[PDB]
Amino acid sequence: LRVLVAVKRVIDYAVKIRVKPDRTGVVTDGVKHSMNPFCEIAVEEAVRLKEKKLVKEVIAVSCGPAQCQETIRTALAMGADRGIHVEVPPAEAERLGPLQVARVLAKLAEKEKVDLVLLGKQAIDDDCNQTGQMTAGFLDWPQGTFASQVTLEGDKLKVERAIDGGLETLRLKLPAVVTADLRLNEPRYATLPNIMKAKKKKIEVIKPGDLGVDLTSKLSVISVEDPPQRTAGVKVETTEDLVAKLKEIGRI
Amino acid sequence: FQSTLVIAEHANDSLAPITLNTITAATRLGGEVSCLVAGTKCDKVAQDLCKVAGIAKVLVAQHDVYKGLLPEELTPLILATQKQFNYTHICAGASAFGKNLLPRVAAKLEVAPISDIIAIKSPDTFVRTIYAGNALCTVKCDEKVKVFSVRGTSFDAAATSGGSASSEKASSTSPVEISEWLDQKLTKSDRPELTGAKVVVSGGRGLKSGENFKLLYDLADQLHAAVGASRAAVDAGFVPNDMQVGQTGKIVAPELYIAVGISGAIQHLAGMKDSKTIVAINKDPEAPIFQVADYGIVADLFKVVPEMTEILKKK
Ligand SMILES: Cc1cc2nc3c(=O)[nH]c(=O)nc-3n(C[C@H](O)[C@H](O)[C@H](O)COP(=O)(O)OP(=O)(O)OC[C@H]3O[C@@H](n4cnc5c(N)ncnc54)[C@H](O)[C@@H]3O)c2cc1C
Ligand SMILES: Nc1ncnc2c1ncn2[C@@H]1O[C@H](COP(=O)(O)O)[C@@H](O)[C@H]1O
Repeated sequence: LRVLVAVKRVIDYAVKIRVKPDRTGVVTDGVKHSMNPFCEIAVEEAVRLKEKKLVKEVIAVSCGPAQCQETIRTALAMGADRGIHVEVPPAEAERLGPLQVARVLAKLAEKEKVDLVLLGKQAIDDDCNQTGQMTAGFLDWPQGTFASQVTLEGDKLKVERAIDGGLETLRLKLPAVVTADLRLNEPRYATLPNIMKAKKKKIEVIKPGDLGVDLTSKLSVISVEDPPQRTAGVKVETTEDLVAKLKEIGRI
Repeated sequence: FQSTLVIAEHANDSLAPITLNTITAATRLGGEVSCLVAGTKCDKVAQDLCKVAGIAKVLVAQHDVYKGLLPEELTPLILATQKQFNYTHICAGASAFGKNLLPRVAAKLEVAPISDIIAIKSPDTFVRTIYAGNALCTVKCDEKVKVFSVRGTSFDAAATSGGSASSEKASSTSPVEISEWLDQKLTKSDRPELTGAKVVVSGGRGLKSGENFKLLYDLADQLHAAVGASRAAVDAGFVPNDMQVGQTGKIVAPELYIAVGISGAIQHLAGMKDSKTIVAINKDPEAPIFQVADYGIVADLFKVVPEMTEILKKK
């Protein structure tokens, strides 16, 4: 089997973001970036599938500007076989959404004859939780979203998914798309040997136009702003006082 | 003239409360509101929805093909409905059900969808959060169909009486059969459902054990509260994943949220920071949680929680 894993470069999770004074978006220049944590989980699962000798080849893909290559290099270090960078200029990378990414992924999925597309369930920046579902939709493939367990069953996938009440289990006919929940696995640390190795591995650069993907968008950011400010309230000395206060404001 | 289709969420012949908040969002658009009920048993849910305030038309799709609400099966149904009735807007609550379904529908309609909206400013303009609730993004959508999920906690529930919607059967669709639903494992308890609960008590890593978590159940019991958890509590095995609150878990905005032995990491704050009253119980006066808590006590949770529980037994 062949796997395509989509990995996104995003502002690092521990970062305090700053909104631009012009209100067009958040500051990203000079800010620490890293692989989206859900993407990392998707790469680790793809690699575990190879280690179980059920997957022959793992192809890592990132869509966006030059620095995505680092994100791809990271996936390669984690055990992906080769990379594709779908290059987009910085200005147009800002207009790049799930719709566009999903179109690219669907084209690559068909082009590279993949059996499974793995993604994170969401990107911690746009918080969309859309790409995997849309990719599946364009391909007419089944989707197993928010996966916490994946089991390959011949030409079929058994996926345990996180749902509001607990879990559920589905069986999908291959080819399929799966998006990874945080519970799925614990991504490995990429050792320096593995990183030096990954420098030998290949990255192909392509343009969305090369795939017949048009980037035109009918969505548009009007503005981006700070949410209301909320700072420290009051300290209470005793549990009795805490209960007293909550009762008098009518929350108990 | 806006015309909105709300996809009803239901399981076990019961309407999910989040669909009621979603109907409210839909009224912000000033037009006609329809609601589609697809499933294997739809009579009670449909009947119930025909009493919900704000709905003009209920459409009912009862078929065994909809067992487990597979989006591979529901999506053709929705596309068939849209083809017939040409809605300007299609929506659902941004639960797991809605997050799963709507972006696939948007793909098939070839439109960019919008997730987890917190406000409708106009038929084409929406507000949503990004970067784990740390920025508000206002989006304009020029798509022929606006496909969006709704943050349930941002809109009040539509009344369950006073409605008089019409009901009609929908277009049955042919089995796609590329996916199949096998089983489920639901966490069941006496507690109210986390996302609608008036009071939530949450435990993080400070509880040290799953056995210690019983302290929080006992407290919650006195408050008739739901119990949430941080990721650390889930990972350390204290509680099942479905009670996780935050960016990757459930978003909750209870009247009262009590954060017990939770530091207040960005990713946890994503899911509770719009709670009306925030209380922190934490031994670390530098815990970020204290920078959003209305009321805080810097003390050992093993003392405070049992005490609170005993006080609450009286009045
Ligand atoms: C992609 C991603 C998504 C994430 N999503 C979520 C999410 O949805 N929800 C979530 O919670 N986390 C999420 N996290 C993890 C998050 O970043 C934090 O690691 C987690 O929230 C920390 O949980 P905690 O507060 O319980 O642990 P800690 O940060 O270790 O806090 C423990 C607290 O317990 C207190 N304490 C210890 N003993 C006592 C005592 N005896 N009495 C009183 N207080 C005591 C300590 O002072 C401390 O503040 C996510 C992380 C990533 C990378
Ligand atoms: N620019 C991108 N390049 C590659 N993969 C992406 C990109 N954006 C999103 N994805 C994939 O889709 C998942 C969900 O993204 P989103 O739908 O934006 O929340 C991510 O974890 C990625 O695996």
